[PDB]
Amino acid sequence: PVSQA
Amino acid sequence: MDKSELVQKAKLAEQAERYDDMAAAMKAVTEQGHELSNEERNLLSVAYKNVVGARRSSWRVISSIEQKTERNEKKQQMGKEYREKIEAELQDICNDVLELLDKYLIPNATQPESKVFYLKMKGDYFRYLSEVASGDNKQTTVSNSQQAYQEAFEISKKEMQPTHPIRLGLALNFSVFYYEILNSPEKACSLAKTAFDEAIAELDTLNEESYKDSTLIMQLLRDNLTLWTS
Ligand SMILES: *[C@@H]1O[C@H](CO)[C@@H](O)[C@H](O)[C@H]1NC(C)=O
Repeated sequence: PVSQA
Repeated sequence: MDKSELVQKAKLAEQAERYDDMAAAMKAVTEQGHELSNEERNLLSVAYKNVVGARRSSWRVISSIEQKTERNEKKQQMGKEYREKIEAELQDICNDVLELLDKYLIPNATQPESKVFYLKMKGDYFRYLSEVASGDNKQTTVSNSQQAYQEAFEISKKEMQPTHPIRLGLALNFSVFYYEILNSPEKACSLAKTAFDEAIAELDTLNEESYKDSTLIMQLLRDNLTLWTS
């Protein structure tokens, strides 16, 4: 699953 | 040395794709004891995200290899020693960041945006620790992550718009935290859908570039919401 920085 | 120098060296480091340097620099700026600009706050965030992401992928690989049918007890021993070498590294990185969050960044946070941002970061680098934690030390880390995420969340609800990227960001990682760490799809899908529907409810009044970073994050929320429910 993808995410964000 | 001046922040200005460190920040430039950190930007140079980014383009050079040398993130150990980058983080070490952004760390030096944090330790000066002054609140970061939204630029300096995003350099640090990026720096350590890569510094850690390396060990994470390294760790995961050696964990998939150590899964394979290995005969040589030696080859099996070094596999563990190496996975553990990478863990201790993965751990130092997290502690160093969580140290910065606690000592300097979170307490110096002045704006609601910043506070929420650093609290999400705190949650992340506990979630990282919990991936390679063991015994009782695991339960502690898993819990601390949720505290940080949760604290961030109630600030974001009270101080920020549903479409605000930092809040959209928190929603994503926190929903993901539930899914991977606590192995709970319902909560994961629950948090994602809410963060998503609250967003489209007020996504027409915000337009163009405030709406670019927002949609992208809402993209990922939707990508997880589908995969998980199937
Ligand atoms: C990106 O997603 C991965 C997998 O869900 C997660 O491990 C990581 O924490 C995310 N990135 C950030 C900056 O949280």
